[PDB]
Amino acid sequence: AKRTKKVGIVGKYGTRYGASLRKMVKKIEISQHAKYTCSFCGKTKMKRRAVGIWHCGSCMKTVAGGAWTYNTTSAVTVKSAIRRLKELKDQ
Amino acid sequence: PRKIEEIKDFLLTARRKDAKSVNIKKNKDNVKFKVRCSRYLYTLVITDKEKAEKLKQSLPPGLAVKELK
Amino acid sequence: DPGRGAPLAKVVFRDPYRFKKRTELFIAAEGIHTGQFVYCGKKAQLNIGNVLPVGTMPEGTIVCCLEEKPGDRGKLARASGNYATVISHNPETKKTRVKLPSGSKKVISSANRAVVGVVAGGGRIDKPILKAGRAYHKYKAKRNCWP
Amino acid sequence: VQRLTYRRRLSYNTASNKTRLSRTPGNRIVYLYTKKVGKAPKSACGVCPGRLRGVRAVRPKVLMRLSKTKKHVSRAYGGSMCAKCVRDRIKRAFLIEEQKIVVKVLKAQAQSQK
Amino acid sequence: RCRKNTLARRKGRHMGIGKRKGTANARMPEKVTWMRRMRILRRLLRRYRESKKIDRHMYHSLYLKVKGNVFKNKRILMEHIHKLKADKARKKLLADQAEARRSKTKEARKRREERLQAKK
RNA sequence: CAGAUCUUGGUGGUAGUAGCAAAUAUUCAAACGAGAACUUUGAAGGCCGAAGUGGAGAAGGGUUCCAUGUGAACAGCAGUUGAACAUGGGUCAGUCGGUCCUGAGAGAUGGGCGAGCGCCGUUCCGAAGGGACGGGCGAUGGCCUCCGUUGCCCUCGGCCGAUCGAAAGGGAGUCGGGUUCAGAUCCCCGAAUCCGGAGUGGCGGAGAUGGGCGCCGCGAGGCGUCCAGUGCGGUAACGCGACCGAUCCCGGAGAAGCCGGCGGGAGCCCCGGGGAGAGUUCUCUUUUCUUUGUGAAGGGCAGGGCGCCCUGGAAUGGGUUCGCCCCGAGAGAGGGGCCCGUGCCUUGGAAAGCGUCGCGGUUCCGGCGGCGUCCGGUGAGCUCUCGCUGGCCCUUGAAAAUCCGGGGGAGAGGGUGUAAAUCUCGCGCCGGGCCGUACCCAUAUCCGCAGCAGGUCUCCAAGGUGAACAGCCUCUGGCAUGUUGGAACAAUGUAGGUAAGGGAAGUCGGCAAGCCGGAUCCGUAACUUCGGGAUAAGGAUUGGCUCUAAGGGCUGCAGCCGACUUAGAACUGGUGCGGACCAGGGGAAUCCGACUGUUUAAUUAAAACAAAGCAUCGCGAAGGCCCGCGGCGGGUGUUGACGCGAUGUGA
Ligand SMILES: [Zn+2]
Repeated sequence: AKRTKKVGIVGKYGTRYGASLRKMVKKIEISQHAKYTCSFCGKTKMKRRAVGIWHCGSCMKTVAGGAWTYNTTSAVTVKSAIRRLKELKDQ
Repeated sequence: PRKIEEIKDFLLTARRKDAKSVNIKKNKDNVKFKVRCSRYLYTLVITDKEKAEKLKQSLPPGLAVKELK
Repeated sequence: DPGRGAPLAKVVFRDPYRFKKRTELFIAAEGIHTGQFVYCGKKAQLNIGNVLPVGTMPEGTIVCCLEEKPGDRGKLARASGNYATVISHNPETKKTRVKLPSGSKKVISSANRAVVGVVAGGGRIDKPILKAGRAYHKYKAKRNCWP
Repeated sequence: VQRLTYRRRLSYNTASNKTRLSRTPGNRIVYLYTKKVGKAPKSACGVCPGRLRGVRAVRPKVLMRLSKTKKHVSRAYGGSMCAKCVRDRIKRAFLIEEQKIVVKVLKAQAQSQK
Repeated sequence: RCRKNTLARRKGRHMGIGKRKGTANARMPEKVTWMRRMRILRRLLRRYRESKKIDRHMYHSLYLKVKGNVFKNKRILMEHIHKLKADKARKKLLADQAEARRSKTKEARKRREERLQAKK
């Protein structure tokens, strides 16, 4: 953007705390504050009410999600493997 | 308090068995009677002094004090 | 749940001996939501966050909120981001070997429950607290140990 | 300009010590402590964000004198909802219920017909 | 005395920069200035729409310009809209010349073929 | 007894000495009086200047309260005065609080340990419900009509833990005027309330009063039959005045952080007209100053707000906020419903209150007569309060006592004039015990051995100036310079000022002092983690008065009228213009610590500790670590390797 060069969102941390700390935190401060798309009603209303808990806007649903996002790579691969074991068990 | 828009019902309260008194009050704009019943002050607001003086005599029972200024 | 990043799931169960409901609080397995129907017991087949006794599941059902002895109401591996992997059973003597978060391999007796799926609140330790005050606010909801 | 004084024993600020200003007949500005407002009943389904559009909202201890009719909608299975419940929860309690009972009948016929 | 001095200052004396301690943003804030401007311009455009002087497309393509304050003051807006309305009038008139000059020949052709089939 | 820094008691010299110096300040006349630098009245000049030297409270003090009288002792002088002394008097509550409940906790019997007073522990090792709708039997009281009471027999229940713990949390219900030598939301006057009572229903209203029938009848109703009657209306939101009901169940309210933004109501402030008293008049000034009101609870009305409804179906995408935001899950568009409702009308209600002119009682009077309490504006103002919408978290934001909504229908009730019912439908009868209730709330009623520049928790906050609760001055409200006056104006001091020339030469060191300082317009370096550095440095302007342009709404103009701010220009003063006030000295380097934070109360604010970041080490609860005199003791543990516990370093 015109107002900055490479601070992104963590400009609000002034000139303190270092450099790679702010680089390692900007990558997460955008994800946790973005609004995801509720895959239950389709609208753009998914938001973090605290650590690990995601809310929607209209369908009023609440889903336990990651601390900074809504699907950890671990969670999604575990769901896939759960599918692949139910398939094996139930033929 | 309460307001009574109806002369006959006002009279019915007047000849109930529990009104302590009735105060007649005059002013160049209006005349208002106030029956102090057991629990409420029932005010009647007559804006036509001729019908007001006819109602004054209409008020039947033995409690007619007091007339004010 | 204040002072823990693994948010709890409050569940309403019909009580099959009277006319009432019991409302429990499990450790929400990742990916469950409001308005899901959670299946608990011996014959409830594999689904996310649908607890069924270890030993009647295949090898690799990534569980969390495991038990320790049959009937503890769930003890092991329920903090934010953890899970325990069943390796293989011993059909007689009802021993199932689980691999625990710290690389341990414990021989847990079978027929003890475990919620299927990983713990919510995962990925929590990847963001530097970045400021003494924030660390203070973290520990002041748990215990007087921080400075 | 009149600086005023608390009329009761407290001299602190709290929630139970809350004030409104008014004028007597005798042209004097006085305090008047007010009854903190409350909320009308809400979603007995626990998902509808709204709060009920049918019922007087007053302190819950006031209800011992309020009229029956004023404290609930005229509908059945209502007066313990919120506007979104009063409408959509009461519709949902049917669009689920009747469909499910009928589908139970259908699948019972299916169990009989292998 | 204070009423006299306030009257004089209202007229404008005493208010040179020599008597202004504190920020210009403190004499009258940017936020309030912008509110005053924009709540006037939009109460203008809605009134236009009611009057039918401008329809939905003009109004809703003006409602982002007024927000990005390409336009500054009510008079600026008045001139600009009177001017675009003049330009739409120009486009309509110059389309009307087009359709007329079309149809003239497009049916002189029919009467021309009548003449041709009379001469042949 | 001469002694022991001897013990107790007593008295000198120092000595009429130190001293009665912190926060500007007093003066004239008079009265009482043997008596006035201080008491009181009257005047004048000053201060606290709404973050008060004001008007109230919580603790805490405990008669300091109030009247009178005394001035023997105290008030570091005096004193006719007091907070002193002595004698009298004062605290009125269903509605104000406590009591009521629970929080962090605390603490009992079961159990355990302990020589033992006892300790551990709070659902853990306990036969933990003394309750009840109802059926049956007995025993009764009226009038054992048929209702009331008791015992017995069933039938039903979670003991899911005694008890205490909040004059700031939760906790239903009182307001206005009047009164005292002191007490008022208490006493008086008036007008309302909440709960509990009436199980002899006190009254009216609802239940609910008919539909079909054959016959005397124009009709009306009628005779006898039967049958229905635990509400009505709107398509909807929900309305109407009430509209049967238990164990049981589901829910709701009680009951939720901080911060930004905006609107609506309110009080206050400001302005234009009135009126009514008063100030000024040496000239002016339709002038300047004070005043110019309606509670509780209702009944209605605007006024805000909705994620509430019905119709219809939107891309040429639209709606619209200060920002956002919402839309085939129904946009705009119309037609509605509800929630709040302090604002306005009226009931209270002008009789009361107030301000004025007047007459009596002339004394005590809640004395009596008059005329008034009127009409507009304004707003980014301030303070409350109400609401919408956002931002923040590895923090998510108290609990119960209490009251309420629905689901379900165990039961009840009647025979065509009527019952059981009535979550409060309107009236009417009756009750609400106990304790606190004065005063100060602080440079005088408290703690500091005091009438001590120390300390101690809150509400409310006018005008001007100016960004402003800054500093400066002034109104309502107080005050007599903070344990004394008088006359002098020497040295030293203490606190403030000023200076020719030179500018740190002084000194361990620019210690102290001094210079800059607000705005607006220009303008910017090294270096850098790219946001900073940064008000860098550096320069210019700044008064008064006279104008011009631009920036609005209400019924294309036309007409209506009002609030401030900006930009430019002319003229003017002994070159003066943030004119009191308010207000940053600056730069090039080195060392240490990353920064913010914290510490040696009473000599050490730092380079010390902390701190995020980094790295370790143990531990899969028959556990790691740890307390313990003791036990199935106890913490971390409402915990489980992204977790605990033990360390080192330190962006
Ligand atoms: Zn959604």
